[PDB]
Amino acid sequence: HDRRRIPLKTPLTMRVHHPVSLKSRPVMGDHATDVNSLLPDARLSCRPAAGSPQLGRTAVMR
Amino acid sequence: MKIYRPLWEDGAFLMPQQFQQQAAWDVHLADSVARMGLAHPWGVVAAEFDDSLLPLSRLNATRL
Amino acid sequence: MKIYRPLWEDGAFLMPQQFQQQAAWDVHLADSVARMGLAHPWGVVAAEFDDSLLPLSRLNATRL
Amino acid sequence: MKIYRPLWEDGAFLMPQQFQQQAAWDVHLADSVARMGLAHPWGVVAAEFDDSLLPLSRLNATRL
Amino acid sequence: MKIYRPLWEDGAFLMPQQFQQQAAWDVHLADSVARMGLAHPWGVVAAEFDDSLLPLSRLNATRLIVRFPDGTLIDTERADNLPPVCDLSTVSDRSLVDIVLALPLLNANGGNLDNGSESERPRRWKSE
Amino acid sequence: RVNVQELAGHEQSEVAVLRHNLTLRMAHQENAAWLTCPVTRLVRDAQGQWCRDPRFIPPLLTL
Amino acid sequence: MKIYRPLWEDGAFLMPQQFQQQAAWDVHLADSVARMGLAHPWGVVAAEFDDSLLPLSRLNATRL
Amino acid sequence: MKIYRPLWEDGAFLMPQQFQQQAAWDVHLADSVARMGLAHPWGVVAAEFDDSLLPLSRLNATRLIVRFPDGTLIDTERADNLPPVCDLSTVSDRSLVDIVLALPLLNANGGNLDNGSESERPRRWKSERVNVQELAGHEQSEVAVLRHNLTLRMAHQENAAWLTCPVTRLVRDAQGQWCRDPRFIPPLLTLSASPSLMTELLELLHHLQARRQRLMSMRRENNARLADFAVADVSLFWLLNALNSAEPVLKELLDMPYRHPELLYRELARLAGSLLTFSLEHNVDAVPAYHHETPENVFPPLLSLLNRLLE
Repeated sequence: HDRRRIPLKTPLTMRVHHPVSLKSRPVMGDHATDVNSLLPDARLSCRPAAGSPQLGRTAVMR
Repeated sequence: MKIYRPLWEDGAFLMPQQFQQQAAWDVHLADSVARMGLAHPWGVVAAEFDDSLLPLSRLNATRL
Repeated sequence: MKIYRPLWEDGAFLMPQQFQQQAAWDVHLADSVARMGLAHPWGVVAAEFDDSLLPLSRLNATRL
Repeated sequence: MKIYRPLWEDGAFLMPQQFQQQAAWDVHLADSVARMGLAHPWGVVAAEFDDSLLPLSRLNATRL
Repeated sequence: MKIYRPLWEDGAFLMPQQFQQQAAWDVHLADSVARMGLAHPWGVVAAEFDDSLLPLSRLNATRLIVRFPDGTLIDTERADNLPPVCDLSTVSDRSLVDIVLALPLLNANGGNLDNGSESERPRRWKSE
Repeated sequence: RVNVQELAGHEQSEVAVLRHNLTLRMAHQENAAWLTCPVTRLVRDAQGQWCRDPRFIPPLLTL
Repeated sequence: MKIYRPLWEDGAFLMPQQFQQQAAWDVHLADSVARMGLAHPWGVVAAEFDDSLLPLSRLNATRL
Repeated sequence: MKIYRPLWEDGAFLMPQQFQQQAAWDVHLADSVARMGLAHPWGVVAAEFDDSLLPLSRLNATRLIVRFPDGTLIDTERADNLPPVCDLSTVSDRSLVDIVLALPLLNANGGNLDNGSESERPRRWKSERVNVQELAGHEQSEVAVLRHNLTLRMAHQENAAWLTCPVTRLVRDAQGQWCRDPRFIPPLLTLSASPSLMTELLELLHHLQARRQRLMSMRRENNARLADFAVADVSLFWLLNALNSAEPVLKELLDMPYRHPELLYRELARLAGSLLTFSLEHNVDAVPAYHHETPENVFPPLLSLLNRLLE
């Protein structure tokens, strides 16, 4: 299992409704859940990234 | 029968035993407010009754 | 004023009058726990005014 | 400090800042009731310990 | 909206929070310097129009230099394209109209306008 | 170490933000190495308590 | 104090002092903007303490 | 130009062109803040020279801080290096050189000046390599600090594809030597880069206080004169009004370092326009208008007007 996050539901629905409302299971806040190196630096056009991380560049100690 | 202060998160599941264990704490607070000068199990204010059916074996409360 | 009290079960659902009456009920208990603060009625603990606005024939409050 | 009692009507999102403030106001009411009589920094009610472990210099509280 | 700000030392993974929060803090500094003897429900520097389409029911804007009271700068010669054509097909009385330059309000969990998805509230957006 | 949200719709993660090492000292001590600004004044009252003068004013960027 | 704003063209390995000296230089430029008309250093905007904690002596802060 | 904001999307790689566009935006925010109190573009914080090497005729700077009208700040104490020494030998037989400070323009196609190999276009941003690192515990590795490209241009400085801001003015002395002239100063973001002004204005204020003291000695000594209807006493009452209303503002402003001089102009203009209608027969046109872009032939004739009215 992976602790996923958002998918933002398109009506917020936690307006406390006067004319018609329902409870039994679906209650929440505004964001749900869904349970179900040696790399270089700032050079040009296309190969900066190690994808999302950027390390392997300032261990000058140990 | 213990009383639990419920925790109001955000982005969780609501259940009615947050509302009930919220609501049953304030009455227990007012009890311990009241028991600081006075010292008895309290009683009756303003009982009133009906008497018309009393020729038969019948009663009727009106205000308690 | 017919201060109702709401019922939270597994099928009960959310309304504003669910919360307004539960708000009013614990206000109403605060008089029922007073057996001397009902003897004399409700009171005044701080009231402070300004005098410099009086030559202009105005009046303004500070603390109430 | 500031205490912000929420407005209840047919628009608002179900935000957690309502319930904490509304529950915080009731303690202030229940304390202003208790300051009609006595005048006090509050005191203990029960405090009982266990003198079994004390030859080993460890102290525990059964009920507070 | 809290404004955090990071520390750099000896190799740390570059994350976009470490740049966004730094940009926000330097906006906030310039506004706090700008209060200092002013009022700040601030307003408009320059607003110029295009007025030929009025025999039709249309309207178009050519230059907008607006500074919003939170302190965000909008400078239509530089890094912002002109808003689209206003619409006049649903107007009954002709003294009614008062035009306001809108801008979507930012929240602390949202982001940009990814097209292909629908919402009842818009945001600033990746264009180009 | 906190969890700051990305402002483009995704999940958050754990970064290292900076926090100043502020402290509260008293003027009658030694205050060489610090960089100070006075904030309040305390006096002694009749029952033997502490209370605040309404008469001090700090240096003010605002009224 | 030897503030060194750096340049980025190509091939520069990333290194923290670029970011640190950039952030310092922005503060210095925004300071020199304010020092044109007013000739005043900085000061206090708001300083609010807590009064209910005074006779039990402590000192807690709220807004600084 | 076209300044562009970057978007720090997750998964957007890295480019060196992003950081330049970011750092040329907060400077624009500084102008958008600062242009809520400015008529006309800017000038000199401080400028100090070394006139000792003048018999071997040269000129070099010592300490020079000048803001430029695009929002560029120059600091020799913290950020930039001193401009190189000037050679005056080609103007060895003339009288006046008016020396401006120069930075080249910036166009949207080039950039820095690569070793002067293509030097038909004067270009700024000379690089350097200094190693300073020590805000966490070590100093070792080496960064590329940026320095500007400053010169001095004196006699055909009007051939500028450059930005100019004048700093000093040389004249031939009777022994053929150039010396710095104590004369009018090209424009100021302070009242500290002109010791001639700080010598003149203190004399002005100390001259103002004595005339007011003389006036108070006339009338406070006699209790009938405090509310008399003499035709000179009404003028003297209104004159003490005109002086007492305008002393403490100027005394506050002139016990002070750096503060932009338009603010001082708005306080001297009130005193001049007040006292102008008291003992004269001359036109309202004696009040000079304010020219900041000039090197200020406004500020000495204003004080020459005020020194005549007080006697």
